[PDB]
Amino acid sequence: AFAVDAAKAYKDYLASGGQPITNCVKMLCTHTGTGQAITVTPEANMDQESFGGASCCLYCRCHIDHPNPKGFCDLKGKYVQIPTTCANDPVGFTLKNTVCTVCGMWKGYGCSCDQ
Amino acid sequence: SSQAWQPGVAMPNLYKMQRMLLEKCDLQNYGDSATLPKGIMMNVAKYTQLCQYLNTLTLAVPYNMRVIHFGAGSDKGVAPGTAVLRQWLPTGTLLVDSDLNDFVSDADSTLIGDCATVHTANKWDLIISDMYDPKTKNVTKENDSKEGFFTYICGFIQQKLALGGSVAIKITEHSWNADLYKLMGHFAWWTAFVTNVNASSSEAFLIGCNYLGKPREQIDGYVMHANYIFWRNTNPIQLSSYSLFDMSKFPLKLRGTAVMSLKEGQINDMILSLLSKGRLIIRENNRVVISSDVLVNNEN
Ligand SMILES: Cn1c(=O)c2c(ncn2[C@H]2CN(C(=O)[C@@H](N)Cc3c[nH]c4ccccc34)C[C@H](O)C[C@]2(C)O)n(C)c1=O
Ligand SMILES: C[S@@+](CC[C@H](N)C(=O)[O-])C[C@H]1O[C@@H](n2cnc3c(N)ncnc32)[C@H](O)[C@@H]1O
Ligand code: NA
Ligand code: NA
Ligand SMILES: [Zn+2]
Ligand SMILES: [Zn+2]
Repeated sequence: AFAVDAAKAYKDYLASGGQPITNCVKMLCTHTGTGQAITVTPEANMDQESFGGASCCLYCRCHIDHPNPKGFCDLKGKYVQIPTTCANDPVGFTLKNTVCTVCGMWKGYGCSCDQ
Repeated sequence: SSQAWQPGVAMPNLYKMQRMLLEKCDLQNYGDSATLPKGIMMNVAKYTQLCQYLNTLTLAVPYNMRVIHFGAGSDKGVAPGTAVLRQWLPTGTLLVDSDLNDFVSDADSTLIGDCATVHTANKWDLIISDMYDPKTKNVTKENDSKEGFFTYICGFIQQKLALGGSVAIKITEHSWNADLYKLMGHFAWWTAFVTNVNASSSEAFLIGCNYLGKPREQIDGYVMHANYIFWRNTNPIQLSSYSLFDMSKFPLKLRGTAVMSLKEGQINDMILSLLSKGRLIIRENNRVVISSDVLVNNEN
């Protein structure tokens, strides 16, 4: 019945003025990539930064189990594209947002399947 | 001059041929820093330049390539170098990393513990080591060849590096080992490579290119480290981050290098020639299995 809710704890810590998790590993890249959210190699476009996935995963960084029943990590071993305006808090961004299952872009940050 | 637009500087061949005595390393540019792009960590930049330089060598790049990375953890609890290696290496490359202390990593498997506890069934195509103990930078005592993890690395190379494979091993003025330099002569080619972002440091990567499994050349490692320090002492390297802004040719080219299993009796000069040119890897192609020894203790 009981299970720590790390996702909720980080959001509340942020809302009350906490410093976002640091030392997410930012990659060098051309910034001419597809702009998709989560990729096997950095794909930032001109408006994004690419980060090593594991360093942007709340569960990886906090040393706690992943919410997936299999304990699989969506980010580890991959690269996550974060909008430049949100790159001060990549863990918060990946936590709060969701990836369009059709085009692979972030909902509301690239995905246009709704027009 | 033109060196500031390169990823770094490799030790020129003439310095390798000297017979210098070991001196203190005194870097004119000591304490300078390069200007890193906004938000980029020193270790991302350093690994990026190491990979850009490795792109200019004749690395074997087979399908199902196997790379192991020692000293992969940072005091930040993450693995910046591993992230760059994974970016650099072809998608699907098996990447294992390791460190003494816990860290979160993008590698396919991570082993935590002293490197001497690491065992692998299989052989590897590329070994990268950033292992370093800052307690070696003691300028008050004599600077002798060091053992510790360097003893492990030499043994690991001789037992677990595929023929045709390559290595890049971090050394410094005081963190070095004579047998490792000697082992450089068991590759078709070798160098000590200084990254332009960290050129104010005596750090270098000792790079052995295409392993042959026997001495092609006899190298005295105490002399060669003296030669390396001589080179560093007399050739200031201008700090530079210029190469970090051009990543269009960064990915390691997937050459599909051939992998064959062969027995020591069959390594003829034709084979040795293909090894030397980056055109062949010799090892089994079984599954990759690793483990770390755990010491068991009951303190009650
Ligand atoms: C440990 N070590 C060196 O220690 C070293 C060095 N290469 C050169 N030095 C210099 C250092 N140094 C400078 O170069 C100054 N610009 C920088 C500096 C300003 N404040 C300091 C306070 C403490 C230490 C340094 C400084 C001053 C002096 O010359 C001493 C010395 C040993 O030779 N290398 C490769 C090396 O590994
Ligand atoms: C310079 S740090 C590398 C971290 C850097 N941020 C990166 O991305 O690689 C060097 C590492 O060597 C490791 N190390 C030193 N001696 C070791 C040993 N005997 N066995 C295993 N790791 C060792 C330390 O834990 C240390 O983190
Ligand atoms: Na040192
Ligand atoms: Na190789
Ligand atoms: Zn994770
Ligand atoms: Zn979409």
